[PDB]
Amino acid sequence: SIVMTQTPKFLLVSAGDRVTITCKASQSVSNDVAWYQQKPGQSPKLLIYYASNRYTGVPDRFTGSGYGTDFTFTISTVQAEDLAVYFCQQDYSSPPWTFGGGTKLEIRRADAAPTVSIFPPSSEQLTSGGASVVCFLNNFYPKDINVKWKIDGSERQNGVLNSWTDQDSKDSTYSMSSTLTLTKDEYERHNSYTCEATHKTSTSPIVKSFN
Amino acid sequence: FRYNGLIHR
Amino acid sequence: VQLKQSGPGLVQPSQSLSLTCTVSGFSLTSYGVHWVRQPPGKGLEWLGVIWSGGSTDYNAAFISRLSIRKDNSKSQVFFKMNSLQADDTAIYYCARTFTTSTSAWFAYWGQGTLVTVSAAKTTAPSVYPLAPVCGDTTGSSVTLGCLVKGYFPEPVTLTWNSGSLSSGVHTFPAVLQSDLYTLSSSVTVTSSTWPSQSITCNVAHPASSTKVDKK
Amino acid sequence: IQRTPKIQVYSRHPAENGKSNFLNCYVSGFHPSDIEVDLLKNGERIEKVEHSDLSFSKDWSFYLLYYTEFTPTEKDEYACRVNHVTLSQPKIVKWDRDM
Amino acid sequence: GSHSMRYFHTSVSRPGRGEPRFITVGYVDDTLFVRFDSDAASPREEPRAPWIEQEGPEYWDRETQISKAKAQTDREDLRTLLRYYNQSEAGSHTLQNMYGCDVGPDGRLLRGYHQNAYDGKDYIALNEDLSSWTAADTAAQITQRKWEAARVAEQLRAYLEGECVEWLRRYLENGKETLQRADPPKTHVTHHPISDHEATLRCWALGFYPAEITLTWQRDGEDQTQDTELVETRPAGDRTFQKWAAVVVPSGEEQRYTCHVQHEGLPKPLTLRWEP
Repeated sequence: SIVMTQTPKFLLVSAGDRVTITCKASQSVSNDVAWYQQKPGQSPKLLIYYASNRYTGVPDRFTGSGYGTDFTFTISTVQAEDLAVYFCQQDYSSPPWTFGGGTKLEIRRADAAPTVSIFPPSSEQLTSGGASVVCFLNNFYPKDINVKWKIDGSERQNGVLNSWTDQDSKDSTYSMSSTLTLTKDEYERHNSYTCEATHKTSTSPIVKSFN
Repeated sequence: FRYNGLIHR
Repeated sequence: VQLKQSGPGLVQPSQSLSLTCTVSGFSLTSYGVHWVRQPPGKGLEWLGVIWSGGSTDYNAAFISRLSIRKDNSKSQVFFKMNSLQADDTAIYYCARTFTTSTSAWFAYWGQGTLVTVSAAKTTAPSVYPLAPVCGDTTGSSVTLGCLVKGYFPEPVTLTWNSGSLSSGVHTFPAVLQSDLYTLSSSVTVTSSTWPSQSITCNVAHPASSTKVDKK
Repeated sequence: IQRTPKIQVYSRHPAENGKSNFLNCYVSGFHPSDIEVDLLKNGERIEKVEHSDLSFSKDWSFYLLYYTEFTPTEKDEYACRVNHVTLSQPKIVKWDRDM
Repeated sequence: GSHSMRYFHTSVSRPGRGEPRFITVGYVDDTLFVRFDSDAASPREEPRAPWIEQEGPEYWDRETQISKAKAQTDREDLRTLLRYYNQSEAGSHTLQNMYGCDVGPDGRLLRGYHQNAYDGKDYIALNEDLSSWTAADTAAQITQRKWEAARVAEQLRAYLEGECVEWLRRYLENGKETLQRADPPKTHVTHHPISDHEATLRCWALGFYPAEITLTWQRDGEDQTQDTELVETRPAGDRTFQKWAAVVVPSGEEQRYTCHVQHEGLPKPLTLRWEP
């Protein structure tokens, strides 16, 4: 029941940096702290144990320190692979053994331009009834991006669904998917479906269309 | 029967 | 040394959650298996443990509704939580400390079981393949997609050619709309590998026991 | 490190009212070793306390057995009061013949 | 008919209350035969079994002084770890140790161990080979170099493979009427109606030795492990142990679920049932 206060909640930095986290306990814990790395879709992996001891197979770049109330985690060299949610834990108290809030490690990279791709609705969905025009936005920095659906010059904003991917463990870039959920009756009404999006890199939006 | 070589840590 | 978890991914409100964590590489009669949950996008919460001797420790806020039991012979550990509610929707991992000691730092963890507390019934996905324009405007590189629509509950696993290529692949997370999820993915290869060679997306929705391969 | 004890209050031989029997209180799983344990006869502390020698398990958790000769009746209520560094208030656990 | 001989050591630092408390206890299987408490009128290795008090005065002197000295080695070991971990002087810390030999049915050793733990968490253990060390933390690695240069693991291999076996053997022949006497469990089934259909059917197993027992409930041959609550095996006090397993069965179905017991004291495993 010892409240473990993790700081900061968010941490954005470029590759090859020295970043610090701080887990402060409400009550004294004689070196009974653990440190984990939870990559998206994956389980938390034990980085460090007993405050300062590196777990087997964990590299030298990940180093922990502290005793009693104050505890810190520091990364020697920040890499694209290190991107995850970092947590801490206490094991000194009685059975409910608390965890820290978490530290979302986001990374800095050079602001790249996206690669737009417009996908016509498949012959299979148009059989079932539905008709969704999907447009992908790939390999870009930063995360913030605006999408605009237009049909023959007529803007459609209602019924649009958007999904962003986790920052890549390779190139630190981002990717987005825009869907236009419509019926066959609504689809057979028009011929030209255009796809355009606004980004920090270019003033004029990247145009992608079909018939 | 005990072991008697309890060498310091 | 492994922990293989299995169990239902959707529970109706006020009902139980029976889970199974099947261990290997170590004897059950020696080590202690813990149970820690994680609400989506939130911190971790230790729920309970079953010790070597059959003794147990439960997170007090759970003691009546929680029950952990184990079959030492069959290397299995069961987690039954009665009368589930919205606040219990999370991923359930079973974990173990490096040694026999009553330590709580977890060296080994399960893959987790995503449980969804909902009265909304299971729905199977409708997967359709997404290929570019009729005309060849590919040049040197081309991008292909695979949309997953109207499925429930989460998750769905999507790989391309059983995982042979994993270089230029992106899977966009699902979005909920009217108790339904819609997912998508994208691959980026050279014009030398398509349509000259074969490419297919491997969709699996186990909650609806769906296993589909579309090209 | 601090781990709370796991109490168990049972009899040596099955339930037979008036028969000479023993009242056991198996406290196990606690750490550190410092544990205050007392047995109770209808809420009143029994002075005839006798306990085992401090041994630990393969998970390094300690265990002690506090035992005393008792005469089970119908109207009498027997419990066991445990106190540990982890314990906020003394853990009183009532005895059940079906348990 | 596989047996064992283990020694337990507890050394807890009590600052202000004088000097640390040392409690060392010897066991054969599940039978406590020797004990030593640092705080005693005149501390000595005391007999707790009738077969061990048979041993000669020269035996009791040796055994006593080893524990008397272990306590002092542990008292220093505590101060050594206080420096290693750079922790408070006034703090109360625990030093745990256990070494022993697991012997087979025909008298030869299979498992040997020398593991110890500071403050309830593992420190350094002797691996199955009896020649290697595994340190838990970085301070446990200081003891590693010390014990790898002083070849501490060698003498232990000689003790565990040699004298540990020779004596566990002597003790097995000494008190056979209490050690090799396999106690079968006095078993029965208790019915708890609850209310109407759901009823708890408890399976009792009392008066068995050793502590190793397997209790299961079976509905037409299917293990009901998921729906069975099992208490940890507990000591009765009279040299024997007890354990129960219970299941919630609906009314009418009461004559399907069967109880199964597995123990050394039994020749063939029993398939007992509830009988009104």
